[PDB]
Amino acid sequence: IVMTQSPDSLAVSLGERATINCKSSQTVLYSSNNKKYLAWYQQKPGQPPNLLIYWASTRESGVPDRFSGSGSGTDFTLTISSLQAEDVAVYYCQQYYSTPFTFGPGTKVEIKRTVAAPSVFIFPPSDEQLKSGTASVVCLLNNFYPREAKVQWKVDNALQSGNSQESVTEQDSKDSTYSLSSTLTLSKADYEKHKVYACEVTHQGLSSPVTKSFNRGEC
Amino acid sequence: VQLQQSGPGLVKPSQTLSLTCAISGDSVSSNSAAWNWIRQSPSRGLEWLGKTYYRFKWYSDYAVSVKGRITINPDTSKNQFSLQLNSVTPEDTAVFYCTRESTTYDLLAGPFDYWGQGTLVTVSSASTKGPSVFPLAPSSKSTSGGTAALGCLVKDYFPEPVTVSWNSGALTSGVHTFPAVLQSSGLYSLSSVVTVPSSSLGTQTYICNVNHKPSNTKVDKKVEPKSCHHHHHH
Repeated sequence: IVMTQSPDSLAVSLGERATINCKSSQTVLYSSNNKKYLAWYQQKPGQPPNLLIYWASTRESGVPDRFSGSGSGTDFTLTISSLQAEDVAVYYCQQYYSTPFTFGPGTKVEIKRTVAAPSVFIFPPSDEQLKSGTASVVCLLNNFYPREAKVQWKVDNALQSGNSQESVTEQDSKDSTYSLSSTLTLSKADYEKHKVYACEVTHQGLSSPVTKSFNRGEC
Repeated sequence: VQLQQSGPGLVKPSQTLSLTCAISGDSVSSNSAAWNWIRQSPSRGLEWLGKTYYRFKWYSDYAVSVKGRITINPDTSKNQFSLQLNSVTPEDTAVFYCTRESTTYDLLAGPFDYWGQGTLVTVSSASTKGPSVFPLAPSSKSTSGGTAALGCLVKDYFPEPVTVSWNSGALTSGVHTFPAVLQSSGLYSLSSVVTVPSSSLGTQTYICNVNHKPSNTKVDKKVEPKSCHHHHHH
């Protein structure tokens, strides 16, 4: 029993319908009792999977009625009749018909929303860190949509490369945005050799790239 | 019903991974449950490892991929069950979940209806390292329209994960704790930021609570606007 799902992902607007497909490589309809041994789970980042549906079509207690399941013993669907912001997650099907119990690979669900420009912030290194010999400069892109964004570091207007790392959040369960953190890391010696520290942000919501900057040792 | 797992941390290669799941609201000997472990990894996805269950004696069944390496033992006295994985390699690194499978009479299988919170076990010969925690102080450069962003930088720890909360869990709205990045040194760093009213920075207190369980390191950092001593000429 190999479980497959389709599509691998989807992004649709709030209030739209979403159906997720799942197939088992043999039947999980039990002839003896005419039950389908098929469950669906919802999983958000950092959390365990959460049981939504079992017996292919029975909604688990406490689950919103916009979730429903249906199926044919080998082909199954999970439907969200009206997508809500908190539904962003990965959805897994799973057969419990025959050992080993097996899971599908998951279908990732994201919300497509209107364009939202990032709020761009910058943080100089702390004096505490600088005493340790290292300087980390943080550039923050808060609550933007879509996820695609580009950060460039400029130090005294010279474009940087090779000394930063960034990561993006999962999609926000309330406003369907993303946030991004980028850290430029230099030695204290290198940091103190320059004045202007800037991150430059390009995003679909910005008519021209936004630059956020500070002068080291100035206030 | 609640399932509470032991904490994350390192196992050295060739040693034995050992986790426990403590049950409350149910008995580990329940006639109508089986107690399972599931692992979740990069590309193998969710993978059932095994289960134990009491009908009139104890029974255990294990996935073929871990045949001969796994034990899942009940502890009726503490109402717990264990997972042990023998001779782990770095590839055994994963989030492990305990979960209840609910059955009845005339049903010999069921879904996983209650889950533990997950435990990231990292297999590596490296030693743990606790993080340094640095304030990301709110300033003129982190404000916008009545709002102030502030945070903590959690730098140079190993292994994942670190837990970050704000004000001991009382502050959750507007928080972004970013996925960790892997530094060239093999250590991790992350940032956790929160957006608050700029009007009340003088009356409210913002403390990031950092917990790196693998190294038994807890740090609290108060984050405040930084006083000024520069621009020396006006």
